Amino acid sequence: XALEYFEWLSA
Amino acid sequence: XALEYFEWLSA
Amino acid sequence: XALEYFEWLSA
Amino acid sequence: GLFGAIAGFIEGGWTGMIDGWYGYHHQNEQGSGYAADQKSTQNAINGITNKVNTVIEKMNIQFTAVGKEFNKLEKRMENLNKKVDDGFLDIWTYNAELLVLLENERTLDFHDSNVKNLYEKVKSQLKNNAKEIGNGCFEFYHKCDNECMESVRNGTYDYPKYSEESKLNRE
Amino acid sequence: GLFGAIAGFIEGGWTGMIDGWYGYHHQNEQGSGYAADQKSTQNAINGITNKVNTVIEKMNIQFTAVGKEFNKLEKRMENLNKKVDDGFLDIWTYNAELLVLLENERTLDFHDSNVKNLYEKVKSQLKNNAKEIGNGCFEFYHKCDNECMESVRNGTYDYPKYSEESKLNRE
Amino acid sequence: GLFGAIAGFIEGGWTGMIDGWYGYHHQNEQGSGYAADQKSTQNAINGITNKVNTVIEKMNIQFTAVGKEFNKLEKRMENLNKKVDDGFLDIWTYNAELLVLLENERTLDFHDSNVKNLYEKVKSQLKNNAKEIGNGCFEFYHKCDNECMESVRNGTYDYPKYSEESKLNRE
Amino acid sequence: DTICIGYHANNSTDTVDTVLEKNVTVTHSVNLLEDSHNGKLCRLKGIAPLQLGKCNIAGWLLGNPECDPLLPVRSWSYIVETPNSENGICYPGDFIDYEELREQLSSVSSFERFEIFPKESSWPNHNTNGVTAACSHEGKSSFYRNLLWLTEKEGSYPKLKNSYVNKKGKEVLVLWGIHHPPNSKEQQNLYQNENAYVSVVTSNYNRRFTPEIAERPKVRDQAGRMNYYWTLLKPGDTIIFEANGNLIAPMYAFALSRGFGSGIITSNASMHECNTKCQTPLGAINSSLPYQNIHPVTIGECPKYVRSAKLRMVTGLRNIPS
Amino acid sequence: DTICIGYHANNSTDTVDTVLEKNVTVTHSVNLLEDSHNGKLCRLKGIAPLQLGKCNIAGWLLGNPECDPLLPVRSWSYIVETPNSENGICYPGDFIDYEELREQLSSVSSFERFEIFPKESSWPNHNTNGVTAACSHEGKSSFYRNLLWLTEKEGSYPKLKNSYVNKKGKEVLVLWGIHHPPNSKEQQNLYQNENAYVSVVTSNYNRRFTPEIAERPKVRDQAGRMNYYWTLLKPGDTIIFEANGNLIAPMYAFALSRGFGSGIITSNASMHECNTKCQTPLGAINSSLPYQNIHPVTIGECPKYVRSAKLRMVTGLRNIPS
Amino acid sequence: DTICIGYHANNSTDTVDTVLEKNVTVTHSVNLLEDSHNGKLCRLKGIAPLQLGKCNIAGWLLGNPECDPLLPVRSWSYIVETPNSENGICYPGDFIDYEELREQLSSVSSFERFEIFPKESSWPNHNTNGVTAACSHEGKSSFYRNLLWLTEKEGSYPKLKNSYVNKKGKEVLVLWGIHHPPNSKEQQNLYQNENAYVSVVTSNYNRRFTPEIAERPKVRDQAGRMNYYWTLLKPGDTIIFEANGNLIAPMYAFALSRGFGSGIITSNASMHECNTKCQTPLGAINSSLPYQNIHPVTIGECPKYVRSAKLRMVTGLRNIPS
Ligand SMILES: *[C@@H]1O[C@H](CO)[C@@H](O[C@@H]2O[C@H](CO)[C@@H](O)[C@H](O)[C@H]2NC(C)=O)[C@H](O)[C@H]1NC(C)=O
Ligand SMILES: *[C@@H]1O[C@H](CO)[C@@H](O[C@@H]2O[C@H](CO)[C@@H](O)[C@H](O)[C@H]2NC(C)=O)[C@H](O)[C@H]1NC(C)=O
Ligand SMILES: *[C@@H]1O[C@H](CO)[C@@H](O[C@@H]2O[C@H](CO)[C@@H](O)[C@H](O)[C@H]2NC(C)=O)[C@H](O)[C@H]1NC(C)=O
Ligand SMILES: *[C@@H]1O[C@H](CO)[C@@H](O[C@@H]2O[C@H](CO)[C@@H](O)[C@H](O)[C@H]2NC(C)=O)[C@H](O)[C@H]1NC(C)=O
Ligand SMILES: *[C@@H]1O[C@H](CO)[C@@H](O[C@@H]2O[C@H](CO)[C@@H](O)[C@H](O)[C@H]2NC(C)=O)[C@H](O)[C@H]1NC(C)=O
Ligand SMILES: *[C@@H]1O[C@H](CO)[C@@H](O[C@@H]2O[C@H](CO)[C@@H](O)[C@H](O)[C@H]2NC(C)=O)[C@H](O)[C@H]1NC(C)=O
Ligand SMILES: *[C@@H]1O[C@H](CO)[C@@H](O)[C@H](O)[C@H]1NC(C)=O
Ligand SMILES: *[C@@H]1O[C@H](CO)[C@@H](O)[C@H](O)[C@H]1NC(C)=O
Ligand SMILES: *[C@@H]1O[C@H](CO)[C@@H](O)[C@H](O)[C@H]1NC(C)=O
Ligand SMILES: *[C@@H]1O[C@H](CO)[C@@H](O)[C@H](O)[C@H]1NC(C)=O
Ligand SMILES: *[C@@H]1O[C@H](CO)[C@@H](O)[C@H](O)[C@H]1NC(C)=O
Ligand SMILES: *[C@@H]1O[C@H](CO)[C@@H](O)[C@H](O)[C@H]1NC(C)=O
Ligand SMILES: *[C@@H]1O[C@H](CO)[C@@H](O)[C@H](O)[C@H]1NC(C)=O
Ligand SMILES: *[C@@H]1O[C@H](CO)[C@@H](O)[C@H](O)[C@H]1NC(C)=O
Ligand SMILES: *[C@@H]1O[C@H](CO)[C@@H](O)[C@H](O)[C@H]1NC(C)=O
Repeated sequence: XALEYFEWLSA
Repeated sequence: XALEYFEWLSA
Repeated sequence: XALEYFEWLSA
Repeated sequence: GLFGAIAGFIEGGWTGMIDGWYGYHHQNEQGSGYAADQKSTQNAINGITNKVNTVIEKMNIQFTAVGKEFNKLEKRMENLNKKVDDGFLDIWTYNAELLVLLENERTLDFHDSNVKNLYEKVKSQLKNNAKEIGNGCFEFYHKCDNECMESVRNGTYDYPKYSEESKLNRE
Repeated sequence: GLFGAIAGFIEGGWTGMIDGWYGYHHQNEQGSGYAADQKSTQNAINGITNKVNTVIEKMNIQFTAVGKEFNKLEKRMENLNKKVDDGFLDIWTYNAELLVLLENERTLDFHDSNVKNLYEKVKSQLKNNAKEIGNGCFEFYHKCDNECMESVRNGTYDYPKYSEESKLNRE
Repeated sequence: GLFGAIAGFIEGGWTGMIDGWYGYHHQNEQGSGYAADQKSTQNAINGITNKVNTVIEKMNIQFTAVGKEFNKLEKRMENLNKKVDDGFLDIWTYNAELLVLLENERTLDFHDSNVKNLYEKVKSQLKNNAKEIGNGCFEFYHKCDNECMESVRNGTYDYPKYSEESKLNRE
Repeated sequence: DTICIGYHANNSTDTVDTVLEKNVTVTHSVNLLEDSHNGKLCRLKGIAPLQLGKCNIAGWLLGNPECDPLLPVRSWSYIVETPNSENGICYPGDFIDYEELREQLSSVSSFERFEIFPKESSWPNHNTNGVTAACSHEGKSSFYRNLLWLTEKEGSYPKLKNSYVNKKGKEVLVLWGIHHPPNSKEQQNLYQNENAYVSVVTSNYNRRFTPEIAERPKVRDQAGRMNYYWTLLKPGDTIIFEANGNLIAPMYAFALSRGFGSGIITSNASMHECNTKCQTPLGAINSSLPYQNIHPVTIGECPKYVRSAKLRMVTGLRNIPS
Repeated sequence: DTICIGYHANNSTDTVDTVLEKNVTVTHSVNLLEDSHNGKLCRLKGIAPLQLGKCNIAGWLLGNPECDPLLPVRSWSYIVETPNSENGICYPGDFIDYEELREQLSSVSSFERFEIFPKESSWPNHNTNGVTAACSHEGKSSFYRNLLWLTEKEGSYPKLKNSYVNKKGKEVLVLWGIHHPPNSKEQQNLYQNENAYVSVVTSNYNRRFTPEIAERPKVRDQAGRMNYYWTLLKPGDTIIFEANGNLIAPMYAFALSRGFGSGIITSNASMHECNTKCQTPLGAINSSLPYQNIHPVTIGECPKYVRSAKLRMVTGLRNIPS
Repeated sequence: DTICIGYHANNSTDTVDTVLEKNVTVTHSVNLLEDSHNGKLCRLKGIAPLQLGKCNIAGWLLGNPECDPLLPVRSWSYIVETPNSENGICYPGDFIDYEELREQLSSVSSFERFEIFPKESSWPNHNTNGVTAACSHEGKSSFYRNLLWLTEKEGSYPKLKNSYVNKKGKEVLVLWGIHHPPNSKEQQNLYQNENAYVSVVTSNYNRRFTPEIAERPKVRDQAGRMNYYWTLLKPGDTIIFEANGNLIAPMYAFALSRGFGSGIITSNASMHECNTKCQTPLGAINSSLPYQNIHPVTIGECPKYVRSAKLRMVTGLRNIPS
């Protein structure tokens, strides 16, 4: 899974 | 259980 | 076992 | 924390910073604002992602496992099956809970580590051209616009550039 | 230690201090003595108490478990029961020993952490109004009675109050 | 790292140093060279040796364990035996992998700790008689031959001996 | 001019436990423990379960009349028994190796019901009309749908010998019965031979049955008993029945196909038009989490069952809005 | 003026192991491993165990005469067998499903011994005085206390048929036996029928027994054998015995009550006036520790058994008196 | 003048995984997972295995003629069966408690084959020449090497009664058989008694066998069956055979010695002149590592089997040649 906590993070 | 190593400690 | 990575080490 | 940073000499966090885990708050003549350090944040994200992915991967898919039936003359086999099931259950609950606890502790301490590391990096960048006023904040011995702050953020501060002026204001 | 404090730059402990885990030793004109830092000590006590309580709680009560009997034509079932019992035993011994080892290491390093943290807190409190003479001791650039020492202990040192005199004796 | 040393403010390692894990690189009028710190290195060796020995010892010798056979009317017992074997296998693979992961992390962080500790020890030895030029290197405020470097290496630096000259060159 | 290093904080109220401290509020965390199910019996990988309704396995296999007849051919992903099955063995007696037969059924994915020994056509000179009130249906006395009660015809019970050759290309579950009258009177009245015997043989099966006459405590108003037997007839093999009385002959048998990841569960829930990859007696689980506390009994690809009530792993920092 | 930050030290000689270093001296530590027991058989939660003394389970249930008779009614928390039980099956033969009966007994908390078929009163026209030297007591030839050896009376053994109805409101363990003479001579001399049979039935039990005559190697000076059988008669149900020879009839039976956390252990220790919440074959454990290395066999609420010799957890610091 | 503190680096390309980061290059590391074997069947602690070759356990014990005869006395460390054993039970039938006998054999370390009932000498007035094509050898019809087919002699089958006393000082495995003809015709032609019986007794063994006559599906061109039985005759004890037909008498028996750490494995590999302390069906393991991924089935002192493909533990530092 991905930890999308911030938008600039790469995927 | 309690760790009574010192007397001022709270219980 | 022994980790002989260096020679001065003791055995 | 373990490294004394979080809930330590930096008692609180910044709800104003919502674009990163660690970061900065600059205050100068042009204004004030928050800005996250993307490097260490991305690093932490990657590490913790790999941690969670690991914990999930280490648990194999539990395939079909149903109960069996036994007649009145097979009480021993029934009890044995029960002992097996219950034992495995005990073990797996134990392992799950323990693993989660340990990993949580290690994670918290990891964040502490990262914050303190960032602070130390900045400090070693600035040296005696600024002073530590506590709460993880530095006060400059000189003027610093947005470009200077940016030079500090992305790890490219110039010490000889301000060494003289700082030396003056230091007295 | 891991943080280099205990058995590090503070080679030994104080048997004279018997009312705390971490603490202080003050030496001035009015005399000398030991006095524990109750905050970090209470914190450590709470943490470790919760740790031990956890390890105890994670072990469910082992209820009644007796051996069974088998005749001469049930050797396979007998051997299977034995394999189950022995396997579970292996696993639980393994888990117990491992857990205790890991937790002990983490505990030692935790104490190291707390000591170093206390030292850093005091150091950041004093700044350049004193000098680090090694062995985790500070030498004052000024006079300090019992009230001053007490002001340092409970985290309320006054830097501007002694900054001038210290600046003088520093030369 | 966790302590910010390895792959941190000391970005790379020295392939030139092949007689130790941690060490020094001296540069003076008589020449330059590498030399390992035998104390902390021997310590690390001992600790990690005991760690590996532990992990090996915690695994008891797996004695003879063969499969059994079952007829067409003993499918339940067969399936139970299979469930036991498979369960134990799952558990042991889980434990092995997890243990190795945790121990590897702890080991890396341990080395980080040792390096930073060495650096701090040297720094506290030198004090203001030298300056931190980054990359874990110190620049002297005075001349230092091989004997002086040796005095620093084995933990016997003399501060009052060079305090005056250093104070001069510091200006 | 000043600059500060600090860390994230937000309105998260997520709590996690550690070794040192319980109940720590944090900024980001993931839940590893699935605790939600849909309370429905669902299709597993596109395949519907086999619901037995009023019947249990025995009542189904023997062909208890009180249960609504199924299709001749069925495929399933798992078998569902209701907790309250009043319909099973309706004529008192022992189903020999019943549990083992259940275990066999746990790896069966399909059955074809077929007439192995046709009613009027396989047992000449024998009566095939026997019924009983223990196996009632719609008030009238009846009998198992898949079995046939052979009785004396015209005051005689000739030695019967019939055989079936398995040309189905699959294992064939064959069931039969042995009747045990309470007295030698009924024994003579039904089979005309006080010293009767039943013989069933295959290539690997070989059993002989002898009537055991004695008065017994009434069960379902019957002093007589009936023992039920089964065997898996391998492809190409032949089963031979040879008896001179007391045989409850096979009429229908089952062609079985084998599968994987099947099982038998006891559940209250009802079948709905839904599909899942994990089924529990309480309902279906739709999750990618490694752990679950819903039920120990699972069919399909499921998370490992644990007793825990909470397994929350922290990803963010200690949240301090101060 | 100076101030110093330091840590605790004391005379503690406690040693603990870590992953990196073995045998570290520390200021404070807790022991998690219980290794102490009192060497006594004790009451478990106020309830005394059932000690069989010279007898084992079989010798007790069959009623071996060499063992001191117990009270008609007993309650226990666990059953204790002595390692050296010379008194058990005193007449050679097989106790069928013996282990299963033990497993049943492992969840039994109480028994009432009662006379199910009174001596002179249930078997008219049969001799009930048969004894043997294999079951000796005080020198004289005797027999099991709970069984009755029915022999021929006046040169005839009439077909007996007796029954008992379970109105005890509890499960009733009923035991009986089948005698097997070494020759047809003794067969005729004892039961007068060379083709005898025993029949035992209940609602769910149904078994027929046939004498097997052959010369056998002497065991306890007996060429004859005796097979022992048992069944649990459900409340309200009826057991029927119907035999024309070779039956070792039931005289006493047991009303059983079910319980939890019981079991059977083999122990040397003696009963003392003490109470515990955890019992091992070696003695009682009084502890709140999570682990124990005393014994794998436990009754009650006990710590988990491990093979370890030391499980000490450090709470204090590394102790350095330097 | 300058001085620097730094750490080791080298050309190591060793990679290890951590919780935070996968595939970390390091300077020093140890492998804990053994993955190498020699593909050979070896001696275990100096003792060679018992290879059965073309035979399986049953074919060996019964004495199947198609298998090369072993030495009268053998000792082993483990037994090896080939996957493709076409030689086993050559006369169709059931080997009763076969698996249990295998389990017994798993703790047997030695056997002595000996003639318990000599051919012409133990069965007077009976023919001992019976053979069959189901047990062929070199084209000619034959029979089991360790059993003897007793048939009628001169139109009569006298009741035989022979016995053996175990004076070997060890357990003696005794095997025998019961023949079941397809019809009463062959029954009379072979044993002259339509109501025959076999009786086998010891001090603790007691079994009676009755012929079961019925036409059966041909297996290995035989409508008849043959059931094989075994028992462990304790030291000093006596076994008695008493039959009037249908007995496949014992001719050879086995004196068994018990051992530890033995077992039965199925393997393709061949015996070589080598020695090991750990044996798998794939080959021998020579290792001091705690883990192995070679095979779950092990004999001797072996590492714990795991499913892992890699268990590498880091000892050195993160290697950075920069
Ligand atoms: C890091 O910060 C330095 C200083 O701000 C940046 O240098 C500026 O980069 C821009 C490009 O957008 C140039 O046009 C400016 O003139 C630069 N300032 C200076 C000091 O000349 C640098 O671009 C930043 N980026 C990185 C990755 O270092
Ligand atoms: C912490 O130390 C400061 C300094 O000693 C204490 O301030 C003193 O408190 C007492 C009360 O007993 C006052 O009467 C003294 O006059 C105070 N000294 C000063 C500097 O005025 C303070 O009370 C201590 N306690 C805490 C928790 O801060
Ligand atoms: C540590 O370093 C100090 C300084 O180099 C060493 O002192 C020298 O030791 C040698 C012996 O080989 C003497 O002959 C030299 O004269 C010493 N130098 C000085 C300053 O006098 C010391 O020997 C080293 N060893 C240890 C363990 O401290
Ligand atoms: C677990 O932590 C939660 C969250 O802090 C605690 O709940 C707080 O409960 C108190 C008492 O009701 C309220 O005043 C707070 O407002 C709650 N906080 C939130 C954010 O909801 C709870 O008390 C803790 N439980 C335990 C047993 O530690
Ligand atoms: C474990 O630690 C103990 C405690 O230090 C060691 O025992 C010491 O033993 C030496 C040798 O007999 C004595 O001189 C010390 O006085 C003992 N110390 C105490 C406080 O009793 C012991 O040697 C260590 N064991 C191992 C194998 O490491
Ligand atoms: C695991 O680490 C190895 C070692 O760094 C990686 O292999 C490198 O692979 C790249 C791509 O082929 C090569 O350019 C490097 O030269 C390799 N390094 C060495 C030293 O062999 C590998 O890519 C990594 N694998 C994963 C999936 O992380
Ligand atoms: C947290 O705040 C966000 C707004 O940024 C809101 O959408 C969300 O519902 C809040 N969640 C909680 C648990 O307070
Ligand atoms: C389903 O069965 C359970 C017993 O297992 C019972 O508690 C519950 O009431 C039943 N619910 C429904 C809806 O039938
Ligand atoms: C299962 O959960 C996933 C995650 O939301 C969702 O995409 C999917 O629709 C769910 N499937 C069903 C059938 O509910
Ligand atoms: C430690 O010293 C105390 C006195 O403070 C004494 O009571 C105790 O017996 C000592 N224990 C050990 C183990 O030395
Ligand atoms: C108790 O029995 C054990 C054998 O289990 C024996 O070693 C010991 O001598 C016996 N002790 C006593 C006191 O009877
Ligand atoms: C069990 O141990 C506790 C702890 O000392 C004690 O209070 C209690 O008296 C002990 N009980 C008995 C019966 O010995
Ligand atoms: C590492 O370098 C050494 C030379 O010091 C060489 O002997 C060895 O083969 C090399 N190993 C690898 C894996 O590169
Ligand atoms: C050994 O047996 C295996 C099957 O278990 C088979 O795959 C392989 O081909 C065989 N190899 C040899 C050399 O006989
Ligand atoms: C087993 O491995 C060890 C380690 O090299 C070696 O000394 C020994 O010769 C090996 N033994 C055999 C028989 O191969």
